[PDB]
Amino acid sequence: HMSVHIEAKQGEIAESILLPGDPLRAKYIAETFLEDVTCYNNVRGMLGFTGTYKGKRVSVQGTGMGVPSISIYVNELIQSYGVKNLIRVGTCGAIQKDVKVRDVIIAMTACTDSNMNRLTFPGFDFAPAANFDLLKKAYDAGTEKGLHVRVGNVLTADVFYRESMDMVKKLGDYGVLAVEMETTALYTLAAKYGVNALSVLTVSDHIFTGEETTSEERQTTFNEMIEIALDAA
Amino acid sequence: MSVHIEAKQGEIAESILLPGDPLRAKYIAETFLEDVTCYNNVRGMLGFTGTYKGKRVSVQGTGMGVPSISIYVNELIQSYGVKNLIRVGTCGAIQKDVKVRDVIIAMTACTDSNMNRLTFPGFDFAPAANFDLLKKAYDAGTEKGLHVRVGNVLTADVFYRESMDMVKKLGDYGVLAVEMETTALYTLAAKYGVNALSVLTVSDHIFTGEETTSEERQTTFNEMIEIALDAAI
Amino acid sequence: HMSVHIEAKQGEIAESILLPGDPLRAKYIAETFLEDVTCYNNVRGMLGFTGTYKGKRVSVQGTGMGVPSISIYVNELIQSYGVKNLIRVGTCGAIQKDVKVRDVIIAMTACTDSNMNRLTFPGFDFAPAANFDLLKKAYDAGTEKGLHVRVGNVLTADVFYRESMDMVKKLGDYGVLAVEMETTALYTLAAKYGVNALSVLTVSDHIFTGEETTSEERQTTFNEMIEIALDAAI
Amino acid sequence: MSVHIEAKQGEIAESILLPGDPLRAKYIAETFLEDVTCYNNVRGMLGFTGTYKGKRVSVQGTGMGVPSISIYVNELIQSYGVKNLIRVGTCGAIQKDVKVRDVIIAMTACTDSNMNRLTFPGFDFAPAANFDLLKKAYDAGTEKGLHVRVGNVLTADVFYRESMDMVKKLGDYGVLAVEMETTALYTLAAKYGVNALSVLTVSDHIFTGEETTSEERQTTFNEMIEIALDAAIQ
Amino acid sequence: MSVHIEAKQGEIAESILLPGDPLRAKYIAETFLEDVTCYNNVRGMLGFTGTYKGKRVSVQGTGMGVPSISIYVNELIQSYGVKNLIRVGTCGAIQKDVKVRDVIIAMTACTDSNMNRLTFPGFDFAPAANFDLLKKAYDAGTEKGLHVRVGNVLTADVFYRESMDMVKKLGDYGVLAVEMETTALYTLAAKYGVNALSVLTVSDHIFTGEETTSEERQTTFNEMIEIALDAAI
Amino acid sequence: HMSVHIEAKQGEIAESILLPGDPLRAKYIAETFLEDVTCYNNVRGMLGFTGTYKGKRVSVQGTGMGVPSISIYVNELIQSYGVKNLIRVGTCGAIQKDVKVRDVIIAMTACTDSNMNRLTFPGFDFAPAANFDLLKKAYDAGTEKGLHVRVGNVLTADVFYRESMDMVKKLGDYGVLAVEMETTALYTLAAKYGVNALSVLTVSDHIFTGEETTSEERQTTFNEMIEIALDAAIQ
Ligand SMILES: [Cl-]
Ligand SMILES: [Cl-]
Ligand SMILES: [Cl-]
Ligand SMILES: [Cl-]
Ligand SMILES: [Cl-]
Ligand SMILES: [Cl-]
Repeated sequence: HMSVHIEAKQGEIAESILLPGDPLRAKYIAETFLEDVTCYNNVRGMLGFTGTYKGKRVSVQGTGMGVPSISIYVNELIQSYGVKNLIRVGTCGAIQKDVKVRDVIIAMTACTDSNMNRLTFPGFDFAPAANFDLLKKAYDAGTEKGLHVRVGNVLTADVFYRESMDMVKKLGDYGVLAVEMETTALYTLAAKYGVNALSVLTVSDHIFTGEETTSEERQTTFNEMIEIALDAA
Repeated sequence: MSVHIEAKQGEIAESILLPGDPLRAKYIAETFLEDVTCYNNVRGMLGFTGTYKGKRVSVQGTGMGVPSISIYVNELIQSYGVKNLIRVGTCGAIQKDVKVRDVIIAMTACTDSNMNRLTFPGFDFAPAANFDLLKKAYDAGTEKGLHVRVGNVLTADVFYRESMDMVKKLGDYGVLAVEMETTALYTLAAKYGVNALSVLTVSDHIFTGEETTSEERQTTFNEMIEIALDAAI
Repeated sequence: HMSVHIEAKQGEIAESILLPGDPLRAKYIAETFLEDVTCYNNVRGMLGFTGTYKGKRVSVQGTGMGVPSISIYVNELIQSYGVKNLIRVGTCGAIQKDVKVRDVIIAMTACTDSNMNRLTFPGFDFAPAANFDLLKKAYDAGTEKGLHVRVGNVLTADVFYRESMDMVKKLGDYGVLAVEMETTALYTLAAKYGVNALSVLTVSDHIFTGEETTSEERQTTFNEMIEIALDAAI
Repeated sequence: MSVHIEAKQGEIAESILLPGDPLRAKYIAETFLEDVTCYNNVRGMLGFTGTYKGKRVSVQGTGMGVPSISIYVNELIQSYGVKNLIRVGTCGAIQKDVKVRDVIIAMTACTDSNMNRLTFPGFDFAPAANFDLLKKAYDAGTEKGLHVRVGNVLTADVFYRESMDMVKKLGDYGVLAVEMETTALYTLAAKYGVNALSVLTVSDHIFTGEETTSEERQTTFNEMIEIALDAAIQ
Repeated sequence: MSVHIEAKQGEIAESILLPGDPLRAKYIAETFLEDVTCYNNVRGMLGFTGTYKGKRVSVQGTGMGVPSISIYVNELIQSYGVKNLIRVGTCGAIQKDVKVRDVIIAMTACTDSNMNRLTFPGFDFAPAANFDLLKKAYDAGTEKGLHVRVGNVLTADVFYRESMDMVKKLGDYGVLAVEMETTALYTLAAKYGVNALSVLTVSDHIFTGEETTSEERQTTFNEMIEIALDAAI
Repeated sequence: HMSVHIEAKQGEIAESILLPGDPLRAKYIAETFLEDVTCYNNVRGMLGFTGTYKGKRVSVQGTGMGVPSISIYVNELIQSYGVKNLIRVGTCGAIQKDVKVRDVIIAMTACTDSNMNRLTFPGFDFAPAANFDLLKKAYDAGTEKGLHVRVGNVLTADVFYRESMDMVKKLGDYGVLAVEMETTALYTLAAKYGVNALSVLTVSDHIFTGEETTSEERQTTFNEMIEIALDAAIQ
């Protein structure tokens, strides 16, 4: 048995997994951080690797952009591959006026403009929570490394190119720290299946102040975040 | 003074415990607090200020449901300079592994209330606990040996619900317990830039039918007040 | 048998009851209007009393503030105590341009920003109606007394402190008379259980003109509202 | 001249009956009115003006459903100065004990329609009948031995509905009958500060299957027409 | 006999045109048909059957709005065995390049009606024209020289709209024109497995204010009915 | 100027473009049907190529899965690279009782699960339409090649693994043909920017009967589908 979008053999994927978004970031992580690495998937070029880190097996799996894409992969990892701990390491755009580029956000929960949870719970606002043990580990370890760590809510957006920004500014005004595109799907599915999830994101740019950052510029932060995510897993 | 509180300026402390029942606000003030004053008896919604471990702290009845607690939180924050707000009380467990006497620290809340859908049309607002407060309570509770569960809760907008299917499904998706206030607190605290948390003792399990008398859970309850006082001070 | 939020013995609560939000107003009503009074409930300080008015037993019960709070008490009064006629008394903020302080509003229906009926009838607007017999009795007693009584819709608001007043202004522009926080709960649950409800409200202030009244300034209008609610109820 | 009515200014009276079917408007004009002119034949949606006890009064056919009656009502009020509007119609009973030939005077309307959700996003809008017209009709209806009931109705967009589950549940919450116009009528009258009422005979029972013939309903219809005409002219 | 149509079985043709106005149905039958019979006078909602190019065909007034047309379409399908239903009439243009006298052939419709949300809670239902009918009508129209535009329309529930900002926004998103019926026709035809289409003449432009009298656009209207008739048979 | 997710120079991408979800499928199309081919992108490994087909420049670009992924690429293609005709080629699951595997669905419109359009038009059901000239072209070309072409509505889903299938079942009862995950985004944005879109889809499986198909079993049908989409895009 393999899932429809992942060609991995049963057992090839570790119980712990990083979800760095771009498949080429998964490759970067595997080559740079992991020993004895296997590439267990190339379907749709969505690279997935298993290797060893401090004597433990651990996986890194590219997902695409957005709730529907990540929901497909997460569903498959949990359901078909028995994956227990899932840490998204990614970027976000700040939407709160004093959040700064290079800040690292640990998502306690996620707001959304997605209908995904509306269908599951008609008439309810479902607010999916992070796994607290993962979150507290990440917080502690990020603080030890001198990362500009914030713990709070984010917005999981369906639309990267949004014509009206009024309501995301408003979410800004109620303390929502940043916007990204996957976290609600990851946290909601982890909760559904009784497994552990966390999103750890770096602010790559500010949506209102215009402040922006280069990927070279985010490299030192990103590398500390991958090590944090790995240790936590 | 505000429309629902007759306190003068300076009669209410910066940090405050927010039970629903005003007779529990009295119990807590008389039990835990020294040099207590009663600054409010409008609507019988008793509120007190005293000292805990030498430090000034208040306790205010909120009444039941989102709309009632919202009035008091708005007025405490806007008129009285309150900065730290901790809801304390009980809840009904709905997740399969949650037990009577467990203490729930809400990371977020789900709701069937329309208060946030009106504010952010088309969005699911996931209101978030203050993390600093939350880590303080968690750490205080764990040091004590309480079975502290950090996760989401359902803020119900109805107590006598016609069907339990949706609350059962929410519990299937990991939602720990049900209560009727925390999304209001978390949302307003976020809106005003102040710090909020909800710490709740499980009095019964809604699906297993495990129940507990308030006498039966008194020392757990006392320890919840303890950790909540520690976190606020 | 006692409900969860009411410690009354079976038979201690009359079939007709007034439902003020404030349990200290419940107490004032009982001591001011009623003979041979008993306080049947102290749980949560949510005072409830039974007394006699014009030779009839009638009750008075604090409900707290908002839909979720009144819905608990109303459910328990009907289900556990066989209460049959339920009259919400209290104040309201005028939003229609011709409504005045001291006017008494009798709610034919209520609009709301509460989710309560949206779970129950998804895709529908449910318009909860007052019991017409009660409504008529109170209107007739009000007009005989000389009160400026107005029959129309009200807003049952879920939020006292509203960031924007644009929508409540628009509702007032569409003839919605006043804003308060309870009556849709009462009307819907009364309808659900086949019992009779009415809200009769004194205007305390006008939200858009700024006209305000103190509780002392309107005590006489309020006391007369209570009399007509008691007359309608018994 | 409005877009759907060809009447010249002054040819339509202040007060108007809305019998639905244009052939009922013609029936009402010919049987009850004197000195009648037909002011409109556009879309065959016949409108007449005549005198009743010395006072001018109109009778205007409207179409089926919220969107059609909204057209006619808007143009009636805005273009022609109509201040009093009375729907004289029929309905289907959805409540277990409501009977055919019962006459329902609607205090409010529930709805299927989206019309009010666009206007008041996030709100349930509950439109109120004019109370003075309503009590007038109730009193006159009861004096004529009509089987009068005062309550809420369901304004439906869909005459032929897949699932009756929810309209059964509305009956269980005391909703009496289903029709297709009054939420529009009551909402627009409120918006423009004018007076409206719906008075409806049960022609069928949606669940028991009981039905009536136009002839079986006639003596009742004729009493309702007289009641509506008097209220119109007073 | 259905409840709103008094016709005998066999008196209504399998192919039918559906103007809103019954007097426009009268005009169509008198202007275009031989051997015409008026088969319905209930509510004065006139319906006719006559012969066009050797073929029996009907014309039936539907009145105005989703709820009216739905009554008529249900009955024609379920009681009278009708197979092809083509709505004819006028529309108000809202897209910037659409002109008066253009003919709109609706591929789909948007709507502010709740009819379909109620049936498919959580979903936007997009009703489809029957492609066969649509292609026939398009070829007939382009053969004739008419400026036929194929795309979407707004099936509006209100004629007198408080604000035009949303219909303006729909025009900006390419929605061609506004009318009040096609969602009902397309959804019901599709539900019962029959064939439907709307072909409409632009009477005016909502935003440019270009307008046309019924007399001024008569020739275009007449050619529109010709192509509808040809498509139907 | 490059867009944020595409590393192409201005003018490297043709005005007509095919949009498979899978980048390795874009590669297959380019290598198999195109001459003089250049790979202009692999940021995120979301491969894009430009080549020539019947003497005309045409491009092929992976979009990824779901409304939010395809919306990103389509926005950037139109706004950053001036693309004008856009055809999604893909597979779908049949949800209507008479639709069969290997049918090719040409989507007139899309129903949806997504809140994308409800946000933009509160209180409205927005129904986005294919470009009709593209649609008519594809239909004629596909029927000539003997494809099992159907013209109708589809469902654009946010969820691949749905817990309950009852609404999609009901949607099928109302004539919706199949389920996929992208076309409401493609049609909506295309119409917003005044450009031309179509989705042409091969049924790979049937949601309710369970009939399934191998990618080998789909290949002759998919190959023809690619050609009619190229034909329709360049004409
Ligand atoms: Cl204990
Ligand atoms: Cl509601
Ligand atoms: Cl007074
Ligand atoms: Cl009509
Ligand atoms: Cl993807
Ligand atoms: Cl073949």
